[PDB]
Amino acid sequence: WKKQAEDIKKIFEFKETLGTGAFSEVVLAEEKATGKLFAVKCIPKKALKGKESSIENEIAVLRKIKHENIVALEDIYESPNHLYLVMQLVSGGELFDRIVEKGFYTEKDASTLIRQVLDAVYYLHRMGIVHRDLKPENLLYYSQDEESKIMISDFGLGYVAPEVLAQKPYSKAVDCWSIGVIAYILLCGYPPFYDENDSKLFEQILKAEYEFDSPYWDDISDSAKDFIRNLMEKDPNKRYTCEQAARHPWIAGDTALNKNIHESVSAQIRKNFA
Ligand SMILES: CC(C)(C#N)c1cc(Nc2nc(N3CCC[C@H](N)C3)ncc2C(N)=O)cc(C(C)(C)C#N)c1
Repeated sequence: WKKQAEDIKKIFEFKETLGTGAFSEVVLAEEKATGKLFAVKCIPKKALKGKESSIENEIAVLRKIKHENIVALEDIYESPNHLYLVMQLVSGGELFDRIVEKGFYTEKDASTLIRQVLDAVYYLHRMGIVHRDLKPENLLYYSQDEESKIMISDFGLGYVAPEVLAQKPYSKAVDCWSIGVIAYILLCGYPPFYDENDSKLFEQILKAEYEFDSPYWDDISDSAKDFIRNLMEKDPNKRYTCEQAARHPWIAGDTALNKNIHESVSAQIRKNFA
């Protein structure tokens, strides 16, 4: 299943870095043989020492599975000192850019986005993967047009749950908290927790102290607010799972409103982010 290369440069031309992690880099790559573009995750094998077999066994499982809302793992190359995970290039645009660029945006649009993220994350959880880094930056559109699906663009083999901040044991439920935070930002354009003081911010997240403040939340449905409260729940035992959230009427039913909330959401995205 793993392709072997003496030098990955025999296969790919590397262009700009898309993301930099701890001993992982995602780079735009062109396959020299075809001209096709990919996002290639470059990993030094020395960084995997003691878990190489385990990580490869997991990649071997995921290479065979495509989820509509997750970057496909297209190929794996092994060089003498690196692994290269050849991923689908998700080229349709960034999440916040799209919302700002739209002239018209409703709760139904936000619900549609969250439904896709719930589907993707439910699947990762079934496979034993806790994403741990769900945030707008990891969500990209497949295509530039208005019907494009959203995709989780990257995953590991302010948005962090209170139990993680409390250095307590944590589970897949941390992802459900993060999805609630994303839903919050999608309906008002600003984060639910922020303070210039990190200590105050830490305490607000630990206590799950947030509000649906006026005027930004006045024309948002009770159903949306209930949906968010069930995910942004301090107690991971009480917190909705992805499965429970997918059954809530705001996702599965017809309670998401049809009001154009673009003006306020786009103004707040512009004002609250760089
Ligand atoms: C080259 C371009 C214009 C296209 N086509 C483009 C493609 C992507 N694509 C990906 N970006 C990432 N990362 C960046 C986001 C956070 C994540 N942790 C790592 N990882 C995987 C993919 C993928 N699967 O395509 C990203 C950007 C930029 C950098 C502008 C953004 N955002 C630009």
